[PDB]
Amino acid sequence: VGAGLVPCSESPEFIQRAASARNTTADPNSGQKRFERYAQELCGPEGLPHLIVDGRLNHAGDFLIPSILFLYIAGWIGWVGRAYLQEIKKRDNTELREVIIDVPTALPLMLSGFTWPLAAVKELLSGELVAKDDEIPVSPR
Amino acid sequence: SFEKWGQPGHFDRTLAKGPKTTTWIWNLHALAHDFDTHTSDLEDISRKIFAAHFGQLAVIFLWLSGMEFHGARFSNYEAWLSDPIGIKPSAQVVWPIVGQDILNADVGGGFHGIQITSGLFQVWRAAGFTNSFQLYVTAIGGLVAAALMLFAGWFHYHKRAPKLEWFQNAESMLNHHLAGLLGLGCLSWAGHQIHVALPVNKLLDAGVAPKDIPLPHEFILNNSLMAELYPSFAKGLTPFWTLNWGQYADFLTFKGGLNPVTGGLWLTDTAHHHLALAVLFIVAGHMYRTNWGIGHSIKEILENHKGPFTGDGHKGLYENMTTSWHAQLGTNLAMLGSLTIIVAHHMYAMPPYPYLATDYATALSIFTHHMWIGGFLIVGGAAHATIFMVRDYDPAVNQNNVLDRVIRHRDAIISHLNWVCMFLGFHSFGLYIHNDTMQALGRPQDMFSDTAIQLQPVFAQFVQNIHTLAPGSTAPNALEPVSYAFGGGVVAVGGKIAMMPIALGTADFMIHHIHAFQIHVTVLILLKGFLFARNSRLIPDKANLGFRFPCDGPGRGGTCQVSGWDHVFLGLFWMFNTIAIAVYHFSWKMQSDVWGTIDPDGTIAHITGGNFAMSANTINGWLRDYQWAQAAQVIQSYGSALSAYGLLFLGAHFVWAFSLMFLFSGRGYWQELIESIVWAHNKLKVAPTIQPRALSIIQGRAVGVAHYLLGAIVTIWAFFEARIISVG
Amino acid sequence: MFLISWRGYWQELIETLVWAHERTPLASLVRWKDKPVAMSIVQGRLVGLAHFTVGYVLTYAAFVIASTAGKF
Amino acid sequence: MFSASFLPSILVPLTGLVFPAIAMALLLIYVEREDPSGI
Amino acid sequence: PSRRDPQIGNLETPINNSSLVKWFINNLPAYRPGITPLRRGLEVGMAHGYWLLGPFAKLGPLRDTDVANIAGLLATLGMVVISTLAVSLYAATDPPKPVATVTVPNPPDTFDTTEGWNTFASGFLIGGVGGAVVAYFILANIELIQNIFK
Amino acid sequence: LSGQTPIFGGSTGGLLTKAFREEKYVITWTSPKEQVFEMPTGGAAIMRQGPNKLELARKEYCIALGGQQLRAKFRITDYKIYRVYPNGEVQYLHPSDGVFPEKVNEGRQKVGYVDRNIGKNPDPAKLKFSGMTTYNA
Amino acid sequence: SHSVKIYDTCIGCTQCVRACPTDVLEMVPWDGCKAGQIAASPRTEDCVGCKRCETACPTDFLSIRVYLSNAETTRSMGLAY
Ligand SMILES: CC1=C(/C=C/C(C)=C/C=C/C(C)=C/C=C/C=C(C)/C=C/C=C(C)/C=C/C2=C(C)CCCC2(C)C)C(C)(C)CCC1
Ligand SMILES: CC1=C(C/C=C(/C)CCC[C@H](C)CCC[C@H](C)CCCC(C)C)C(=O)c2ccccc2C1=O
Ligand code: SF4
Ligand code: SF4
Repeated sequence: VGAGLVPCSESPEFIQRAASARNTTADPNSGQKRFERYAQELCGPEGLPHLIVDGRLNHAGDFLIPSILFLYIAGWIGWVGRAYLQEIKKRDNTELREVIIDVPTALPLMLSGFTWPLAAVKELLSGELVAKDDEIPVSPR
Repeated sequence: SFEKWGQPGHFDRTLAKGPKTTTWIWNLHALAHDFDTHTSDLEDISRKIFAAHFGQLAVIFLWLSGMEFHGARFSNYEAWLSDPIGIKPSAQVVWPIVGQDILNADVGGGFHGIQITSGLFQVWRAAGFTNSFQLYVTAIGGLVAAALMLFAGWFHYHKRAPKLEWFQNAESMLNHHLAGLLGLGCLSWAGHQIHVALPVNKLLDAGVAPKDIPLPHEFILNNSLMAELYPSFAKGLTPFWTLNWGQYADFLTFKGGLNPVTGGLWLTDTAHHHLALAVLFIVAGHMYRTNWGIGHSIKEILENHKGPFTGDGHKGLYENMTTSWHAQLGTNLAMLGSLTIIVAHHMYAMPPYPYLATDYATALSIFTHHMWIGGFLIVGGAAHATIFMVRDYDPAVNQNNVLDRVIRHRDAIISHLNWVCMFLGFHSFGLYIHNDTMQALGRPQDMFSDTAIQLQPVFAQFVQNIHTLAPGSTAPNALEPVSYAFGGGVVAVGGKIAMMPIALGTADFMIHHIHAFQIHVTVLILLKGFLFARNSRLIPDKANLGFRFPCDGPGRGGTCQVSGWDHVFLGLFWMFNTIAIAVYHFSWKMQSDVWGTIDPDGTIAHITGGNFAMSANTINGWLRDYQWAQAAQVIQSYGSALSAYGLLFLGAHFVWAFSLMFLFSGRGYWQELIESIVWAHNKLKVAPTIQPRALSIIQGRAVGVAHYLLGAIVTIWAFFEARIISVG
Repeated sequence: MFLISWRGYWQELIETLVWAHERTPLASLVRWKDKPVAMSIVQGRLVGLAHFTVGYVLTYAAFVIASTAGKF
Repeated sequence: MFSASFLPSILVPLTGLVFPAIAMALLLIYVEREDPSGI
Repeated sequence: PSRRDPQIGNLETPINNSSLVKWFINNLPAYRPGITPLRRGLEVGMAHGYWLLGPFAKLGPLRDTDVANIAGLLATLGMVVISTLAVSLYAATDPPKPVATVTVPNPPDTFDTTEGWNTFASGFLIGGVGGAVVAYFILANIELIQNIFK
Repeated sequence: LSGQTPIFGGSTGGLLTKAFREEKYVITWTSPKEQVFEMPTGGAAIMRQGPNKLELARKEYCIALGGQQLRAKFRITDYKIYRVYPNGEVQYLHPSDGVFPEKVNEGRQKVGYVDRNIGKNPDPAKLKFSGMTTYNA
Repeated sequence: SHSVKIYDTCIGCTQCVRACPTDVLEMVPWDGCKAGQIAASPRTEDCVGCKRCETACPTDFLSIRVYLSNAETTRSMGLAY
């Protein structure tokens, strides 16, 4: 947290901005409150805070858990999409329904993405995620 | 009765089966309307056109009534009523959430929102609008009429549809429309004017208690107040029964000029105008032959006009004008376009509404809007002319006619045309850059303005002059000149100019000449595609093959871009240039020596200071002395309450470069990249069944030109919008 | 200009423009060293690219040296 | 000027104009030569 | 009614086959018979060198200086020289398809040959110089009309 | 051959100096009916009875008329085409198969051949410092 | 002019011979498949480079190809002037 960066608590220009900090929304405490919420980080001569990313508990949670949340949701959406696609093909109405979504079937697949990570891990160990270099017949060259 | 929509491709037999690849999507949005490409029958076509017209009218009514309603509940009209100067109209109040809260366009009286520029209140300063409830009723009427005529379209298509001979009575068409539509509507509007408009206009001279001013019902049968003014308007004295019209000199007069108490002209002139037009084209539209065995046999008129150079004249032209549709489409589009641009080129010297020349924001917005639409659609008129040429013609009914007589000697025409274009082009631009070099070369005596080598457009000066002293002799029963840019006195109000005479010195010459230059080359491209549409000196199968196709292989070297709509591509690029520099010229002059402020001596202190006589002669000056002013605030024009609208000019450049990306590149490259990504996806078992395929080269060209135009026009409107906000 | 327009349009008008010399008098004396035709495709691409690159080179150099010698 | 002579006054035009002239003239008459000799 | 066939790429418009114009074009020194190529060169030089000195005489960068007459003279001198150079080298490389495109009802003349072109260029040079000096003499005494003052 | 032409006033897309000094193409056929029709050099005309002499500068226009115009519309299939030298000769390019069949004969022209699979095609490595291309086997 | 290239995959539908407007093809007698007459190029000298022919070839990896040469002339370039 070095590099010549003053704490946002005691950076004079920080509170100087905080004084007439333009309260954005329809509540008078909007601006001031957020500046109060910006005492944990450490400002600089620009008067605005920089973010440190190291796992260092000074700013660890301020970047780690959002990353993990994104991984959660991206895994969910990718998993349910792939599962839906795999399911459609066992109907022999393939491209008919490619544009007409079968809602009574599209729902439970979406609702059943609860345990995507570890299940995916299983498909990794079972090897249920990849087809074989030559079995996949998509010809290169 | 809802079992029918979700059966796509209902109109085409080919794409109705199924979406093999993504291509099936694209054509879905491409052939949804050209139902001439569906059968050979015509009654169906006509019925579809009727219903589509009704739908367009319905959306018209909807949007106008909704805009009213916004004007009634969220617009500072009735406060801006009492003061049209110290208040700037607005609408579309900002919604108070994160992101749009600082954008409160406060225009006095605490009314926040969005400071609009479309001058509807100006109409609402002539229509005499007091309370918003009547306006509420107006919107209700508009929307119910919309729904009504939409239902009418449904009925006239699904229950009782018209027959086929109902089409080609152009005679009754012209008669009914010309007379009944135009004359009756115009005379009805004039009657509304005289009854209500000028009365409340009178009543808007000194603060005469607007809402307290009576309602029209207090004047339907109450002639007392109607007898206050205009003694002849007791009832009317009805001297028309006695054929005497001298009594009516009260309201139905002829002034012809600026009325410095209204910000516009004298409305009585407009009323008598509308009267005269009404009866004039009523008796006009009573011309052609119809069901009473009396009139012109119009297909014989064109038979008569022939002669030595004519060949056989205008023989055989109606099969074209009625059997085919694209013909009519193209010609009417061209005419409308021209008409619209003259309208634009017209209503900045004769403002027909109250508070127009005194309101320096709505003027150029309206002007440029209409001007852009004009060209933007006349090119389409020419395109439909070409599509007629490829779709509809006849070798039999077109023997030696004035039509065929050009398609036989096209080469001479177009060669001489190219000659003219080259001549004018460098004769103007190379002259310009010559003077550029001279100024950069310490040889200033070789410049071309008044202070140097001479040239003066005497013709415009003399025509303006002979226009200056028109009244008295040419116009005895006329009081003032038609305008004040030709001649007369500098008419104004406050410290704010309304109209002064315009000066044409040296810089006018090359500007008008390059205008003509670009128009010439535009005609060149378009007419070239027109004539060389069916057969070229190398491609004798064009019409035998179509008019929308990319190329004909690398024969004869290259042949890519040999269709016609690529000709109109190049043409639309060129017309973009034309209209862009045209609006540049107009804005700069009418902000340089026409508009500014005024002192008690009538001293017009213009905005810029007459910069054409100083810099509008060399290129480097043209960038300096125009866009320095046109942007020096947009950089900082953001950052407060009535500034926060960070404009998407910074944003439009991106779409422009993204545009030009599509132009310079082929497609096989993208196809191969697509195939590689497909390989990867197939390796991870996510291969999309519908196999993606890259765009077709014509599709890519179209999206490129579309994005190009969009970015450019967005950029420029952002420019002068913020520029007027800096002064208005 | 060189990049956008392609060689399916710059040949039709060369036809009619050859048509001129054949039929005007007092100048039909001279004739052709060699029969002129439109450019080629690859050559068109090449010349367009050359123009683009030369246009890009000059302005930036002028800007940089002028700025450096005018601001220090 | 300096210690050299007039030379920089007039030695550009011939290199600027006439040498290009003969260059292109000779070149053009070269690109039309007969067979099988050529200079 | 075309010249020989109505399907040929030519037209009988009354500007390229009017009796006035054909008489006016036939008797020009480029076509009028009964003369030598020498005289042709002489006359063309006379005409052109007689008019091709004004266009820069009072128009050159020395427009209003007290010398510009002889300046324009030297200019048009060099001009006619380089023009003769051009036509001479054209003759030097002349004989692919040793003809001229014919549209006048008759062939123009035997003027269509290399050495003919060379002699023509010589006569052009002479006549051009001559027209130059004679125009310079007409223009020399600005008072050419002031002595007449008519 | 024939000495008569369809009804056509005139135009500007006729012949040039290349035509009467390098080559002319000629096409004839039998149209015992006179019907208006189109031509590739701009404009229209109307055929004549029996023999019909149409003379032109290029070849593709005759092909287009014979294929797309004559037998595709008016069912005339005996149009012959010839090439005319500058010095005045008369050549014979066609009928090169008599009946315009494009597939019939008892024996044909036996000029070269290549029946070779493309997967086994030579590379710029094996054919070097020669003047030929992948055409060899 | 340019060079033409023939193969064995000619099924014999003969859509190319009806597509080339330049008279550079003919079906010479063959024996191998049901075709019995395979397309070939006897009159290359009038090749144009339009290559509308293989676009009319339905065979997988269309049976005809055209190697676009470099010895062009007034005929191969196709000028009316
Ligand atoms: C331009 C424009 C516009 C506007 C438009 C307009 C403004 C229109 C007008 C229109 C009109 C203005 C119309 C009106 C009409 C009317 C009429 C057509 C009338 C008729 C009448 C009649 C028919 C009568 C009847 C009767 C009666 C009533 C009584 C008894 C007797 C009788 C029967 C005679 C808009 C914005 C949209 C868009 C953009 C552009
Ligand atoms: C990008 C590009 C392609 C790529 C081809 C395609 C089809 C790219 C299109 C990608 C999709 C269709 C764009 C979708 C745009 C949407 C904003 C994406 C939203 C999708 C999610 C929201 C679901 C070409 O094929 C091509 C061909 C010829 C000249 C230029 C080009 C060219 O520039
Ligand atoms: S190349 Fe095509 S058209 Fe020709 S014979 Fe073979 S399959 Fe038929
Ligand atoms: S380009 Fe194709 S169709 Fe034309 S001649 Fe050559 S091979 Fe035949």
